[PDB]
This record gives sequence, structure tokens and C-alpha cells, in this order.
Amino acid sequence: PHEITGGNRQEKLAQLMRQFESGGLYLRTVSDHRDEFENTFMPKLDACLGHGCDERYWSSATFIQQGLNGKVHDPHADRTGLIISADARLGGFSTFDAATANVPSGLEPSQYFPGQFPKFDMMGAYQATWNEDIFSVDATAVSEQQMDELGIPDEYRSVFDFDRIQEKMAQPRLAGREVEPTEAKICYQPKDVLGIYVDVDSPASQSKARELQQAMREQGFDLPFIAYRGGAAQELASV
Ligand SMILES: NC(=O)c1ccc[n+]([C@@H]2O[C@H](COP(=O)([O-])OP(=O)(O)OC[C@H]3O[C@@H](n4cnc5c(N)ncnc54)[C@H](O)[C@@H]3O)[C@@H](O)[C@H]2O)c1
Ligand SMILES: [Ca+2]
Repeated sequence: PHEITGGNRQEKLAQLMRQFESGGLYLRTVSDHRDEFENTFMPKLDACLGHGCDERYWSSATFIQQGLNGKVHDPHADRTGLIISADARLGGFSTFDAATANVPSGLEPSQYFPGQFPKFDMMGAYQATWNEDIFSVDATAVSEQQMDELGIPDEYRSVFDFDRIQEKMAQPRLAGREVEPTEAKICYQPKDVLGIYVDVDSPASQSKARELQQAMREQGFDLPFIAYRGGAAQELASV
């Protein structure tokens, strides 16, 4: 089952640190860890084994990387989450938290993204150009040259190659200034789950993280606890 789990706890820890100090990786926070386990992770495991479908397929995550002072999405400071391998499938990346939702009812999920991922952020581009015509185009459907004709600055264009997210985030990373949560749509597989996110200041976060980690162990996925904040990712032995 090692081909499905992706390694033991020590191998996953070493994997996520290596990625964190290289090109980065992903962090998906979750308000309902029971739902994430039961309705996202477990269907993905069943599909890996040949049973069900990965119906949800695409999930939101933030890009994290050593030295990048990046916030995660946790408005009430009460979330746990998953540290997710850079090898998860990328459906699109934006530096803005915009309106891009999950796969809607009745839409085919596996290729909903990148096709329906906005190729640029309309709100940011409009504030920067005051170009009315931005709202007369389908942002999911424009090409590079249409974006040029609209005058869309590159700062507002989405990224579709993982290796290129770190180039996008290079200037914020160097300045050390806190950046708002960025957002990627990713399709993670069970083997891509490398760690459990813990906010060490939050009793809610730790209680939820302990339950999620125990639930994952029952399926043979033994994950390290990872305290991420402010461009540092550090292990917690327990809790
Ligand atoms: N979660 C992150 O790390 C992250 C990162 C960047 C931006 N955001 C933004 O935060 C807001 C909340 O997003 P979120 O990811 O916390 O919630 P979500 O959309 O992933 O899940 C919300 C709720 O819907 C269900 N759900 C979970 N995954 C689902 C899926 N794939 N399809 C359908 N239903 C699903 C569960 O009940 C869950 O509690 C959104 O605006 C999002 O763009 C979140
Ligand atoms: Ca959003």
C-alpha cells in the first residue's frame, strides 16, 4: 500500500521540508476536518483503489514557501488543514482571493479547471487600468494576446505552471512584507498529503488537528503536525 500512501511519517516530513525550502508547496486550511476527511480524502482514496469517483476533485489551497511571509485563510483562527505536496495537480494559481468557487452542481469535475479558472483578476486589473472593456470578456476564455489588447498588467495574470508560482511570488518574498492568502485550485491525491496544519495559538486548531491526524492514521496515513506561519514551517512532535 506504500504506492498509495506515499511513505511513512518520517518520509512525508522530509518530503515537505525539502519542497518548502525549494519551490514551495501548498497549504489547504479547512473549517470542517471531518468533512474534508470523509467527503474529500476518502473518495479520493476509494478512487485510487478502484471504487468510487473523486466527485469534488478540485480544492482551494494557499502557496507556501520558506521566507515568503504568507498568510493562510483562517478568518476566525480556528482551523486545521493539510500540507499538500507540490506534486498535486495544478488547476490555476492567483495572488488574489477572488470569486472562483468549487465545481458546481452538474458540471464535469476533472477538467472544470484550468478551463474555468480566470486567466486574470478582473477586479485588480480594472482598478489598475480603469478599462470598462474588462467586464465585456469571459476571463476564463481569453488568450494571452487578448489580455495584451485589453492592457492587462502581468501582475494580475493567473499562473498555470507550478514552477512559475515562485517566480510570481519572488518580489513579495524578498520584501518580507505580509501577503494576503493566495489561492490555487489543486487536485490532491492521498499520497500528496504530507502534513497536518496546526495553529499553535488556537485551542480549536489543535483539537481539530488531533482528530484529523488520528482519522488519517486509521487509514494508514501517519502524518506529522506542521506549524506554518510567516514563511517558516516547523514540526510539532504531538498535539
Ligand atoms: N482553504 C484554503 O486554504 C483557501 C486558500 C485560499 C483561498 N481560500 C478561500 O477561502 C474561502 C473558503 O474556501 P474553503 O476552501 O475554506 O472552503 P471550501 O469551498 O473548500 O469548503 C467549504 C465547505 O464546503 C464543503 N466542501 C469542501 N470541499 C468542497 C468541494 N471541493 N466542493 C464542494 N464542497 C466542498 C465542506 O462542507 C466545506 O466545509 C473561499 O473564498 C476560498 O476561495 C481558501
Ligand atoms: Ca474566494
